[PDB]
Parts: sequence; structure tokens; C-alpha cells
Amino acid sequence: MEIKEVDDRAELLRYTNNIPLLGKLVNHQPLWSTNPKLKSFSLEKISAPDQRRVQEALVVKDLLNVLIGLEGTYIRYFNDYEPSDPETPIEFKIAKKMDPSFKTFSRRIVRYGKQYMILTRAYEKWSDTSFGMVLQRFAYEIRRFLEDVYLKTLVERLERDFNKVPNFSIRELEQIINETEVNKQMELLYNIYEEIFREIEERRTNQSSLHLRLMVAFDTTVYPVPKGGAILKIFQQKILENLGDRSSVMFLKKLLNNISQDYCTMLYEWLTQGILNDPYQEFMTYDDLERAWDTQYFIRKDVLLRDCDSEEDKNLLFKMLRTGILLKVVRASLQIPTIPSNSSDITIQEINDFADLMEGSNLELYVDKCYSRANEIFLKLFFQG
Amino acid sequence: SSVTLRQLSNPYYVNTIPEEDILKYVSYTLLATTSALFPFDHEQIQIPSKIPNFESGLLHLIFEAGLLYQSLGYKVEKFRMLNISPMKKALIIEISEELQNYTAFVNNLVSSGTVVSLKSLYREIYENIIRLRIYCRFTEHLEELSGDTFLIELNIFKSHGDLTIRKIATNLFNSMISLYYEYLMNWLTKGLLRATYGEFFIAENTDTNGTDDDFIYHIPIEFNQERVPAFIPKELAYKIFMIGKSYIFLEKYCKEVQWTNEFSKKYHVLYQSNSYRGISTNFFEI
Repeated sequence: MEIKEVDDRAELLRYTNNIPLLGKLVNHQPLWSTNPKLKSFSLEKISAPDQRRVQEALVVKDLLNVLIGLEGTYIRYFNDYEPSDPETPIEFKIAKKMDPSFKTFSRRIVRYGKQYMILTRAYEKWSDTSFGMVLQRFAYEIRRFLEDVYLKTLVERLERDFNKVPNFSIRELEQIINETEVNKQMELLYNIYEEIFREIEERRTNQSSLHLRLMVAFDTTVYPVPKGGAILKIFQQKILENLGDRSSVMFLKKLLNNISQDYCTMLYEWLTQGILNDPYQEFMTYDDLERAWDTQYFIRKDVLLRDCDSEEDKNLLFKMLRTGILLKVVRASLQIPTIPSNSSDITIQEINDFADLMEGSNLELYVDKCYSRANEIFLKLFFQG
Repeated sequence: SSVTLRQLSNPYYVNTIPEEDILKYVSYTLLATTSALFPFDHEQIQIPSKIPNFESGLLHLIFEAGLLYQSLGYKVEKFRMLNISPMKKALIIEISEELQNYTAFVNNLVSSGTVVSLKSLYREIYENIIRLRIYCRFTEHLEELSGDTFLIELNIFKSHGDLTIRKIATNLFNSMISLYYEYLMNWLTKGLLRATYGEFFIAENTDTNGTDDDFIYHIPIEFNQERVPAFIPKELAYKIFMIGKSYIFLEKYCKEVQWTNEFSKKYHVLYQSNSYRGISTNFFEI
């Protein structure tokens, strides 16, 4: 109701070389929490117990605000927050002077908002090229979960009810949040993000022929950030950890299917043409030329789906490498960049449901069917041609 | 107590604008058009008093779109009056089409009248916010550098894990590589170097050391190894350079007019028939 004569102005930001590709380019709003404007009212004037409903009505406004990531009037940002800081933490004060109905349940929603903020910033932080494609594709998915499920449901529905329903209740607020089960989904994304951060901090922390006749050697090197094999391992681990929640299972399955489309394209294309095309250097192995006769190949163990410690996963990996090399030499000798489909009888398909293939009992079946294809065509090559 | 809570709350806030008129003003300004509450000074917005912090932040979030619109408009108006590379105006025309599409989408939203509150406007355009944002970030240095720099950058971006960035980069890349395909055709079919303005890796050398090295002992065409974009294999680049030098050598001194012309027309048809593949294996075969 008052005026604080604050020059609130909107203008784009001057610096461009430190804000990621999707980073927002508008100046941050003016800091009500320390630079107040136009009202500083303490509800102690209206802290009468009968006014309790009236009080929460005001409260409702502010809470219906924070969930979109913008702080409410009767919510102050903590002295820690600094808008020019991209990595500042998220914490903020709400007055205990009101009835607990103000404060108790609100803590649940604001956490949502807290994570709603970090995800958004993550939605930006992972947009950089050096983070490889998988998270980058993952970036897309997180955005959708906000602008098609969180907002279009919650914001639309909540505003409609607060404008139409006679005295909509915060209890009904919780009931409609969970009746659309969004919170659990958002929590799954949250915890996956926490594990990603854990792996990043681990890698930022500690910087420091006999039988199969393969002309191969390990290249064990660590990069500051996790890559696709790590991410897929992670999703497998989480789905394993939460067997039983049918909705959780279906959601995570859709995630796995959605993220690795062209990754599966790359793997299938290599197993059926021996051609490796990884402009981000995320695939399992990589070639020389960092003449093409000693085509020595190296394992980047840091991106493999398995510890490759026992005999069976080593067997799988080595069959993979051999199959690729065989098809590659076939192409090199016949002077054709592509292998026609109808050269043989064993026909192979793409990994249309990577979710179950990752579990086991089908991974090796696919691998050794491709191995059979490779052996038959290769032997026909050096026996007839 | 069968009453409306927002009605229980609104007259408590006495000195603020009816949110309906807030919508009224935001719809005009969304295209960075000044009006009663928000006079753009062509560079910023003055948000007046009687506006809660909430409304200020949301107006920040929304008006990002108008700021981007104005900046991109300045870019477009600034370059349509200049003399620059053809790929540059390829970027200009694509950005202009994007701006027109944004105009159409915004005014269609205004006409159909599905806007009811600020957050609705937020969710409706957030995608177009991102689209404008990416379009802005991709051209931060249009004024200084050359196009083939952008060709390489866009080629790299074609594999970006984002679907939206996928589509945008592919479109821009396709248009410029069609024009660059025209450059390559011109070199392979006539051996000229006209109107390339330093975006092509095969250069002509007018030099004074050895004043007769354009008369007898030399052919002043030069392959600069470092200037080949990543979508062309190096050995095929050598092949291309030798093809052009071959054509020059036959035409200028050998005088193989009939053979060179018939060969040229045949291969002219052969490439011009495949322009819809761009850069691909078939082209390498020819």
C-alpha cells in the first residue's frame, strides 16, 4: 500500500561469455528481501486467532507464488542468496510469528520450489557441450517435466480453484498435488540429480593377446564429468533400488527409452557396420588417428556399463570389439562403406526397448547373434573371396 | 462462509492495478511496444510503483521476450543495409522468418483470448522464450567474423543432444550448406573464386615476390590446409584442389575446350541433380 521509491527497471544483462547456451539473459528482479518496496506489513496487526482463515488466505497467495520459483511477500530470502551467484545455495526465512498452519505444511511445498529452482539451473548447467550428449538430451526431458506436467497441471488448476472454488483448502492443495502424483516424480528426478552431483564431486575430488588374440590394450583415463555409460548404470541402479512402485517403474522406463534413442542407433550401427561416430567422445571404445593398418583400439573403461571384472562381461566386451573389427575389415577390403542387408540370413533389429535389454538375459543374446552374423560373413569372405 | 478467498484478499490490497489491466498492458508490451505503464527507452524498461515484488519478478520473466525481440530487431535492421557475405543474409532471412513467426504466434494468442492471468502467459510462451534465446545466442559475433566459422560451429551443434537445438541447427546448417554447395559446384565446374569474401579454403594469391609466377612457372591458386570444415575429409579436400587446378591447367594452356566443356556440363548436371542431399556419400562418389 506504501511506496519505497525503488527504481525497478528491466534490461538485458551486459555480460554474455559466462552464461550457458540456455542461460537467461534478463536482469534479476530487485531483491525485495533486502531492498523492500511498496509494503512492509507484519500480520501481527491481524494476528488475531479468528482472523486465522483470513491470515492463511494471504498466506495462500504467497505460497501459490513461491512454487513457480519466485519468493512471496511474506517470505524473505536468506542472507546467503545472491542473484549474481549462479552456485549460491537456496534457503530462506518465513516468520514463525503466525499460526503453525502457515508454517508447518509450507515447508513441504517450498522444498519443491527449492528443487524447482535447482532443476531449472541444472536445466541450464547441463546445457554445455563438454557435458556430452546424454545429460544434454536428458536436459530436454527435465524441461518438459516442468512446462507440461508441473505448470500446466498445478499452476492452471490451482489458480482456477483459487479464483472459483469457495474457500479452497490447503488440505485440498496437498490432496490435488498427490492425486496427480507429481511430487514423487519430481523427487525421483531430484535424487538422480543428487547422485549425478555426487559422481561429479568424486571425480573432481581425487585427481590422482594371450588367449583371444586381439591387438588391443586398455586406455584407462578419468574425465572430470560422468558420461553415458555412467548415467545408464545410474538409472539401472535406481530402478533396481526402487522395484515395486509401478508408476515409478513406468516413469523410469519411459526415461530410459527416451534418452538413449540415438545412442542405441550408434551402438546398433557399430555392431552391424563397424562404424563409430562419436563427435563427443562418449562411446565405449575409440580409434587411432588421435597407414590405417595397425588399427589399434583402446578401452575407455570409465564409460562401460559393467565393472568388466569377471569373465563373462569381459567376454561380452571382447566379442563386441571383435565383431566391430571384423565388419570394419570386410568394408575395408571390399571397397564399400556400407554392408548390404541381404548378404546373409541372420537378420538383426534395433534396440527398440533398451530398458529390458539392459537388465540381462537378452543383452548377450543380441551380442552373440551379431557375433554369429559376423563370423559367418567373415569366414565366407576369407574362404570364398 | 461460502465466499471467495481471493475476494477476501483483493480489497486488502487497495493501491494496485486491476490484474485485468495488467494483462491489458502486458499484451501490448510483449512485442516491446511502449504504452502507459511501460515506456521502453529502446534499451530498458521502467517498472513503476504500486507493483508488488511478485509482479515485478513475473514482469521480468515475461518481458525477457520483448527485450529479445527488440535486440533481434536491431540486429536485423542493422544488417539489412550492409554489404556482407551471402551466408550472412541467410542468417538474416532465417532470423526474420523466426521474428515473423513469433509475431504471428503472439497476436494469435491475443486474438483467441486464452490469456487469463500472467502465469498463463508465462506457460504459453516459455517455449518461444527459449527459441528466441537460442537464436540470440547463436549470433553473438555476426558483425566481426566470417560465415564459414558459423558453418563449422553449426556443424558441431548438429549433434547437440537437445531436440530443439537439433532442429534449429539443422535448419540453419542446411540452408548455408546449400549455398556452400553452390560454391563447391562453381569451383569444380568453372574453377572461379568469385564473391567468396574469404569464407572458402582455396584462395587466390596476387603476390609480388616472383612477379612472373603467374606467367610461366606457377599457377597462383593455393590450398590452405587449416581452412577445411570438419564435414569434408582431408584427402577428398586434396582431391578437390587437384580437380580445380586440373581444370585450370587444361583450359588455360592445353586448350581442351570441347572435352572440358562436355565434361563440365555432364558433371554440372550430376551435382545439380543431388543438391537435396547436401554433403553426403553420393557426392563423394561423383
